[PDB]
Amino acid sequence: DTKEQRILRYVQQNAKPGDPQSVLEAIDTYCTQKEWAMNVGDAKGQIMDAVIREYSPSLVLELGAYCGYSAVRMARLLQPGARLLTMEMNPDYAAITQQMLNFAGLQDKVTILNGASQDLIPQLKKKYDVDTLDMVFLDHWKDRYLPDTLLLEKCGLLRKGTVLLADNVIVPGTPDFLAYVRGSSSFECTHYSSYLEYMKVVDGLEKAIYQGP
Ligand SMILES: O=C(CCN1CCN(c2cccc(C(F)(F)F)c2)CC1)c1cc(O)c(O)c([N+](=O)[O-])c1
Ligand SMILES: C[S@@+](CC[C@H](N)C(=O)[O-])C[C@H]1O[C@@H](n2cnc3c(N)ncnc32)[C@H](O)[C@@H]1O
Ligand SMILES: [Mg+2]
Repeated sequence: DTKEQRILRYVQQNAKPGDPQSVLEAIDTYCTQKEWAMNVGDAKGQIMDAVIREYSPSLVLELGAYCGYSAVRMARLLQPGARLLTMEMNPDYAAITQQMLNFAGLQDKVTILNGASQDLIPQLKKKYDVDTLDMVFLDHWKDRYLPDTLLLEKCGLLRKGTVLLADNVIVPGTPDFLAYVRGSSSFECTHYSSYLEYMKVVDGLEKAIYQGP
């Protein structure tokens, strides 16, 4: 079997069904004591929680689901009627994420889009009845952060006030994206210093609020 399968099994045998909180703790425990995995983690996760609470978004778009850690993290805090759409190109990971959401009992709030962000973003308004996004969580391959941000803007998916939250702006780093948003008058950026998931290495999240053209 695979690492992702082992994590899922760990959650089923250790977490409490329908309890998003126990699911998160089960995953963090497994990754802290058995195998490192690219989940955003609890340190950065707590910062995410605080940002979600402040903005209370109704429509959130996540780029990069993996095993569903951050999706469960964000969805558990969404207000009734809110929706979370998450894109995952690896069909194997998308399957795990779906199972993770089901076990957490958050399957009704989340919709998994299986495909590459560059191919799916142009189809959001048409196929998923999306006007504009309240918040976007960037956490897929780092070289896609800038091009996908430009794609979201081109397709008119961003509006004044849309919050973009990006992971790993320090480690592994996202050079072009970070330079672009911090230098553009279209974005108001704030940096939250934290730590790389399951490690003492310093990393951080960048919050970039779209101001419009
Ligand atoms: O950190 C990485 C990748 C970087 N990598 C260096 C090695 N390191 C690690 C493990 C055990 C042990 C040791 C060592 F033995 F060196 F100590 C090192 C694991 C991590 C990372 C993090 C993310 O949040 C992402 O979204 C993301 N994406 O999307 O690609 C990538
Ligand atoms: C770090 S993992 C996401 C982990 C998740 N954010 C969490 O906090 O647990 C990044 C995911 O990006 C996804 N992937 C990479 N590039 C993608 C793209 N352009 N569109 C969709 N999925 C992509 C990968 O398949 C990978 O599972
Ligand atoms: Mg990450």
